[PDB]
Amino acid sequence: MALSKVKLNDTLNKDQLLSSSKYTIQRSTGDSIDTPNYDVQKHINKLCGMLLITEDANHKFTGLIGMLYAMSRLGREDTIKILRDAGYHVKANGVDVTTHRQDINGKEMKFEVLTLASLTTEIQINIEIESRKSYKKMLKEMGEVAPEYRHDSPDCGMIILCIAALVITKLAAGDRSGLTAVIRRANNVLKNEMKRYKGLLPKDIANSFYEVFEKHPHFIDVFVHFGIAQSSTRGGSRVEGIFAGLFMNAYGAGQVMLRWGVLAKSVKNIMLGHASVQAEMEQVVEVYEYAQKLGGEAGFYHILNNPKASLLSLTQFPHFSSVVLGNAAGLGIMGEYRGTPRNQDLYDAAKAYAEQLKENGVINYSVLDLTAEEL
Amino acid sequence: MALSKVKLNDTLNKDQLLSSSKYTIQRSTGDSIDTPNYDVQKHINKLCGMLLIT
Amino acid sequence: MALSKVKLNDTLNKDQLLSSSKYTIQRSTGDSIDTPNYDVQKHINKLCGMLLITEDANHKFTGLIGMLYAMSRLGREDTIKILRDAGYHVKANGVDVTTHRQDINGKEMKFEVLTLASLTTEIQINIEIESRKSYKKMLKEMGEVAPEYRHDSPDCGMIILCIAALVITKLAAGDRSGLTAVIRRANNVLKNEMKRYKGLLPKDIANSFYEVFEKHPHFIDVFVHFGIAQSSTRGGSRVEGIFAGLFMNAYGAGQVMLRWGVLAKSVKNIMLGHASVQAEMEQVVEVYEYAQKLGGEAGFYHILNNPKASLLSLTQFPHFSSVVLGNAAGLGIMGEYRGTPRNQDLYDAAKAYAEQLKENGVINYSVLDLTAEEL
RNA sequence: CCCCCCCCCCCCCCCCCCCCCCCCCCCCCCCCCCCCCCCCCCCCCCCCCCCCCCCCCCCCCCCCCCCCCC
Repeated sequence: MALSKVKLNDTLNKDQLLSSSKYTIQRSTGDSIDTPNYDVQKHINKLCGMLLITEDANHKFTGLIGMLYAMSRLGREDTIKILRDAGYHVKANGVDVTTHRQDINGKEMKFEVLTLASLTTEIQINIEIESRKSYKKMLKEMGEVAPEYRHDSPDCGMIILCIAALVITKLAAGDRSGLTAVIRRANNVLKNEMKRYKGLLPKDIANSFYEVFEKHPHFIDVFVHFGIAQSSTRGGSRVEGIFAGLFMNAYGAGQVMLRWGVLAKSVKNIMLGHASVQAEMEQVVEVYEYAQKLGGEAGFYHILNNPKASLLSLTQFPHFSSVVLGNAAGLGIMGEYRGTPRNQDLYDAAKAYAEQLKENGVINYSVLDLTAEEL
Repeated sequence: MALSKVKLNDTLNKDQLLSSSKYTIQRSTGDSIDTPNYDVQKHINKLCGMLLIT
Repeated sequence: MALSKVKLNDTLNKDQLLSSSKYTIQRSTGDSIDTPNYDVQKHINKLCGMLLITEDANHKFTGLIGMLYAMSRLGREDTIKILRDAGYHVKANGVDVTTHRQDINGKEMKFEVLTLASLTTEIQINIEIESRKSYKKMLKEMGEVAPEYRHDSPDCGMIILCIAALVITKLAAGDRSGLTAVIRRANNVLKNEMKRYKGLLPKDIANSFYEVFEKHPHFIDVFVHFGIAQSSTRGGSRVEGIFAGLFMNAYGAGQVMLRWGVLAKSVKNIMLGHASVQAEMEQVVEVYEYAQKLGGEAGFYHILNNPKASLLSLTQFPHFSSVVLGNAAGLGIMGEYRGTPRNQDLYDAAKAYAEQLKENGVINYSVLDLTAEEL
């Protein structure tokens, strides 16, 4: 009645404030950005392949090249549009294919290159030279190169962007610490591809992507939205199916704590009954309902650095955090998770009860009814 | 009442995200694709038969 | 029935009055104000860096320069618009980049400067000279300067505005008394940045900002709204994520008393039952509901000096104030808080009961039900 | 007057899938009887009868409000 009516909604208040700014900032990204159009797309995918067939390839530029493929999928107009939507001033840089004439080994040669701010028509021909070497050597070994082994395969563009997706997976912690998790998965999920391409080195590309995301942080946006627009797709090659599968493992990065909450609720961990956890409840519901109201776009809040993401934190509730993290310890899902309970006693109690829960599965007969049962 | 109300819909959330992309990709299939019209149809069916009697 | 129907709503009445003025005041801010546009933004961020690489830099002008960065983000038109919305007459001052020619050390040199009312093209070149010194010295020490160490890093603008945000955090008390709290946090939260920049002195900038807010109090508005518009953002660098995180710690400054109320309610502190606290209840609900109705924009009322902020005070209720402040004492969250209970007996009673509450966590089983439990 | 505390967040694991299988099959038109309907008696009506009728203006006292604290 009298005091139980006094409360303050802070989580939703804060959203409401950020949501309703009457003014906007705009960032100046850099001097140029290349916006490759649909028409260059095949050529980029071709350049991607060249790196994949090259054994022990230099993967310095693979991060950046991948982003170029993603942008040539989105297309010149759509790509600019997502940059302006994120808020950055864009010096758009049109991308044309031109032929270059240079004497490699004395003899003069032609090359297919792109006019790129970010990539010298030098370091380009160098990938094409290096590829040809790993290719004539490949031709010698098997006699004739199969289509799945060449740089033509329509998958090459997407294959590269696969480990890119995996990078997004672990970009939650902010540092390079995912890298060993990234290689580990790339090996099981992508093992088939690694067999067709000697240049598919997980460690090296994953680093080249981490590199391009840390350095140019606006790309992380572009990629996330490309990834969405590619997952919106109606059909596609098994590799685009893999891409989307992985990309979607990254929905909800940083909010692990949240799902583990739903879990603690689902298993009916007893430590949720505790008085000092019951005290937080009112607010913890606020936030869960906030996540609900936010919907889909919410999962990617931690990966892009969307300010509003702080709001989803369950950290602000130490007692609940502790029983939820405990529950997830006792069920053996946490670790090597570097989260720390703020309440050691509760964590221990919840871990304890949770370990006991997996022991005894009691059958519940009031979920499904039957008018005659002999047993 | 209190905890049994806390949940997160993830399956439907995810759909809702993919469904509502504001941008789109477009793939470059190959150099050509043949799009035979209605008017060639009988001839194609004929070519099909040829393989079936052989 | 008869007397229990007589009441007067004063809190909501007062709001309703202020909300519905039919006339308006307009203040004359000063002779000029510079409104840098989007197009100068990179240059300002560059000038910011110069101060951050300079070891033992003079941070007198850093307060004002920070505000210039924020205003070049908002953009010339948006910035003016928020000034007129706050109500101040604006002598808008357009900002152009021009080259200056001056002989430093005998030899003649070029400089990139801005035409600024608030900043002499003298004191500008002086930051650029000082930076170059700390830079060639830096070049000597490590041989080659990494990108995270230069004045180019896109973060420099925002990094500076970070301690600015922290200043807003503690601007609740009105005086310089936050300053030691400001340095303390800047050191843990920003420790990584302080490693990349020898010119990131928390004490010195924080003072330079306090300075520019006390002196030109209209900027405090501009900054708050920039801060909102930057937190509205969709994505961003880890540093813009930090910025927003801190900025939002300042939502609800001055209304600490209010949240501690919700707390006293949440823990069911017994002293809320007391007769003389029950007597205030009717009004205390009025105010809590007022805060609810006000919503998001309400949190920043104390930081800007929004008159309407007096209304949120729980001071006008001594008995409730005292049990709420007591509760927060007994739970060890207050201190070194300089709030005084107006009722010593109630404060002591509530502190007492509150200390006893953390002792015994009694498990409540009627929140979650189960059709069969053996234990 | 009001205000005055502490405080970024974040950190795990992980694609997915994989079986079997066309369908269908019976029987069979429907209907068929009886039978127009109706038929009586019967205008309606009728009396008595204007309404109204008293008394009556109304009003009349005392009184500005307000004052603390913050």
